[PDB]
Amino acid sequence: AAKQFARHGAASGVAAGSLWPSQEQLRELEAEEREWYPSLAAMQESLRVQQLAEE
Amino acid sequence: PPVLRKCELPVPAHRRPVQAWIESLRGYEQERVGLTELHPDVFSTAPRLDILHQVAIWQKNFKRISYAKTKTRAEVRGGGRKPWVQKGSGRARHGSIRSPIWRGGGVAHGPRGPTSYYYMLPMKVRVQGLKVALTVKLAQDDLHIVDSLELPTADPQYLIELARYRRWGDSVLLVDLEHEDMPQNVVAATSGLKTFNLVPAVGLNVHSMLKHQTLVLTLPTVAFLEEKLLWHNSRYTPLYPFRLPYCDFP
Amino acid sequence: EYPSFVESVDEYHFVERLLPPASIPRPPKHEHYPTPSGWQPPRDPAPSLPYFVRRSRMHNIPVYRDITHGNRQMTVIRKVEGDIWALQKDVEDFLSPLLGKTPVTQVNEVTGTLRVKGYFDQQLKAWLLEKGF
Amino acid sequence: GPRALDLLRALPRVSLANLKPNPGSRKPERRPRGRRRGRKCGRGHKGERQRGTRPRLGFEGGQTPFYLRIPKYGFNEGHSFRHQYQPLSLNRLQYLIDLGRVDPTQPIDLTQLVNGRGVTIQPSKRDYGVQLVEEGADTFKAKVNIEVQMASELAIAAIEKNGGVVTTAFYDPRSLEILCKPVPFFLRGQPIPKRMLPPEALVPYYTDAKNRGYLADPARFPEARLELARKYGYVLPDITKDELFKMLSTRKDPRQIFFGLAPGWVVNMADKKILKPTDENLLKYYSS
Amino acid sequence: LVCPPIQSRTYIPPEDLQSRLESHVKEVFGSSVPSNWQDISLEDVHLKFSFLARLANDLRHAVPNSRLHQMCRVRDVLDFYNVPVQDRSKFDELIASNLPHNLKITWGY
Amino acid sequence: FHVRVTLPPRKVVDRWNEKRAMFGVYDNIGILGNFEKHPKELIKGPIWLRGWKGNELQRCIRKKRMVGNRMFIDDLHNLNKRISYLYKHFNRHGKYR
Ligand SMILES: [K+]
Ligand SMILES: [K+]
Ligand SMILES: [K+]
Ligand SMILES: [Mg+2]
Ligand SMILES: [Mg+2]
Ligand SMILES: [Mg+2]
Ligand SMILES: [Mg+2]
Ligand SMILES: [Mg+2]
Ligand SMILES: [Mg+2]
Ligand SMILES: [Mg+2]
Ligand SMILES: [Mg+2]
Ligand SMILES: [Mg+2]
Ligand SMILES: [Mg+2]
Ligand SMILES: [Mg+2]
Ligand SMILES: [Mg+2]
Repeated sequence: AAKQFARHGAASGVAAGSLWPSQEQLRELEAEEREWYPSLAAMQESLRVQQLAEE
Repeated sequence: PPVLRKCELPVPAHRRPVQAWIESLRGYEQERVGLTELHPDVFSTAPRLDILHQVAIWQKNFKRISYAKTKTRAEVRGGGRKPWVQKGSGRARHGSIRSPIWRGGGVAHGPRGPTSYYYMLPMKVRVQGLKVALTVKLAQDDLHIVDSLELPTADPQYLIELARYRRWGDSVLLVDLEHEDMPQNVVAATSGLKTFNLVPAVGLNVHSMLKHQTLVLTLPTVAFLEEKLLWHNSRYTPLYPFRLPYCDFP
Repeated sequence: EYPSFVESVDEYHFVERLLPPASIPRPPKHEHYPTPSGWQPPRDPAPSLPYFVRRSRMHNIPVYRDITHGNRQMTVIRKVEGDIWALQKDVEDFLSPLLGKTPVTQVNEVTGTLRVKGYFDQQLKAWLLEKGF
Repeated sequence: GPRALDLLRALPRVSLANLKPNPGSRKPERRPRGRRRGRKCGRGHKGERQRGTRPRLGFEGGQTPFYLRIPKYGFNEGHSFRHQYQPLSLNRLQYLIDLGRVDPTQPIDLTQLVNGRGVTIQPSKRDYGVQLVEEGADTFKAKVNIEVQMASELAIAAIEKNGGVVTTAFYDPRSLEILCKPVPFFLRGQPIPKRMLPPEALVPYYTDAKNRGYLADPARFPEARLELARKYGYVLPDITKDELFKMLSTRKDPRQIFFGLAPGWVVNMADKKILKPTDENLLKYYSS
Repeated sequence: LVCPPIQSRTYIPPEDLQSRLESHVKEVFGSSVPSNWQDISLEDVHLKFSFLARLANDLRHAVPNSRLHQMCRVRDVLDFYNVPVQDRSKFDELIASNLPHNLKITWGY
Repeated sequence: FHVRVTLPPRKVVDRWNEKRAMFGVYDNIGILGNFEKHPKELIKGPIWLRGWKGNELQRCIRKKRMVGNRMFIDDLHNLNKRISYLYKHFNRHGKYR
């Protein structure tokens, strides 16, 4: 259905709101990226600990 | 009122365009009613008679799907038991009554299943195949340009005598730019003839040209062919298929 | 629970910059030649010579190397129109002082390709550039 | 030109009855029939040769094979996870500009290089972008705002000599596939996703100002630029006084993929319109 | 739609070819020196059609498609009409070639 | 080795029927049609052999993948035995190895 919208869109007859993740899906996407991909602050401080430990 | 046609796409500087007469089918003697210029890179290219062999063979052996499937000794109905004990009988040793040696046995090496011969020549070779075929047709006076392709009547006998008067050979290939735009007089006249065939410009290829002894190109189709065939000289390799949107190729 | 969206047409000019061209652009005009990359455009008039050497679709001299059997080194000149035998003779006496002997060449008229035994691609490209092909 | 066309008038018409393949293109097949290729068919006399039951490839007849008596060492250990960078030489970068393949008036990034057929990137084969090499630093006279994924000291110095801007940015394989082939992505009917952060291994490379990292502190760029100018003895141009300063200062947000586009936008190419979300959660997720 | 009789592809150059060509040039060119009329160019598409069509309907011999890119000067078309064209095959040439009294040929098809 | 003693009725084949005259007309649909249909979308035949080519082993494997669930019981067994024999012959037999 999403591919038809990208092909025609106007003639596809599908609501454009279906292309974005739903609230149930958005919560799933929010948790997965947070738990697996850390933050820049966490990465920067993690490297400082190892650099101090090895030195 | 002469009908002229000057080449639109840039002709290379070191060469000059080739010219051919423009004819009309509205009358027997209505020939040489103008002059048209043909692009040298299409209608005056090198006469490659071996790049035509590859394309002509390709159009013959690219959709051939054989349907021959003989049954090997595994697929025969029976013969699941040893016919006679190997030692002591006094005859040659056998293991099944369906082996290829036996009368009713299978085939040791035969055509197996539907076999497909599908190979695609690179596109620039196929394009080069069309260019050389047109040049060969023009160089041997087998190419005639017809302006707008109209006929006085729908009688199929008119085309037969017209080709006889002008010595158009035995077979003539008539082309048109689009299917829905073909006039009713031409369609009805050529629908009852075998040696005369009408094909849209998109249905043109090497095998059809070599099948019919004479090729007829319409002036709108000539501009269509030069635009499509000269685009491959200065193009890029396809990052994604051209059916997808491109910056300057819709 | 479909969310809402806003349609705009003034933000589609960025997307038009992401479309590759299907045709090779002509080289832009430069005030000074040769260009820093060594590229030198062909002379405006066609040289008054029998044979002619077309440029590549990328606007470079069509002289290439080719190796076979791992020890056979050959130089190939492609896209030649006209009297090829004139090109062969001009090559023979051009490379004669450098080698002291006439180089071994193959002439393929059905294709329009001259094949020279050895790696002379750099010398040939300069030679054809001076003649303006 | 084609003097062979004159010969074609005298010769008869070319049809399907007289066509010959190029001589030497089709070597004939040899079948096992006759005295020569017969009674053995080129197999041998007895053994595993004539009966076709010779051992596998690499088996030396009971003796320990050559590929089993060599101790294991890690040459390809974790090769499927090592990052690869396609090299781009300044000789080729100069070559592209002279022929109009790319233009310095418009900012150049990875997408513009691909459309110019300069480099080909395969995201599947663990390619993380293009690295700038210094093969043609001496003859580089162009002025560009180029963005790559890895740069060398001499490559950066050569560009900054003419007054250019060099910036290194990291692209996740999910984003890099979109970046290299934008048109196929826009036909998938999916919102543009956020660009992911570099892993802990690649944080120092893009955070230090020596590598012109995209995540580096901008305050340390001017002092780092002057160090290269002092080191290689070239006068550092004042880039703020050039008329193309607006173009040369253009950058991308770390969460942004394309120029001027934003995560969460849907590009409807058929209608030539751009869609944007409205919900607070959708906007927050695509902008965090 | 009366069918005209089939034409014959046989051309013999007449003795007044010089006069016919120069007369045709004057009435359709009127451009260059009357003496050096054989050096006049045929580059213009309309002018070439105006000059070749008159010759075709006067000498009953039309320049084919292949040779049109060669006929660019007046001398080129003058030389073209100095070359006879024969429609008979080799056999018909042989069947009347003063054959010896012992050679007998029976064409039967 | 006895041969027939009567001349067979000569086959009067017409080279200009509908099939031969229109043979291979739209082979260049992609080249002269803005690249909208590849010439492989004109092949008529088996479902698993439209625009594909391979040896005997790759053909039998491909047939089992696509139309395997639609085949008859006896045909499904014979295909399995053909795959196993070809697998053993191609890998465990031959001269060049
Ligand atoms: K039987
Ligand atoms: K033998
Ligand atoms: K084998
Ligand atoms: Mg059995
Ligand atoms: Mg048993
Ligand atoms: Mg047995
Ligand atoms: Mg049987
Ligand atoms: Mg090679
Ligand atoms: Mg052999
Ligand atoms: Mg064989
Ligand atoms: Mg024997
Ligand atoms: Mg034996
Ligand atoms: Mg032995
Ligand atoms: Mg042992
Ligand atoms: Mg690669």
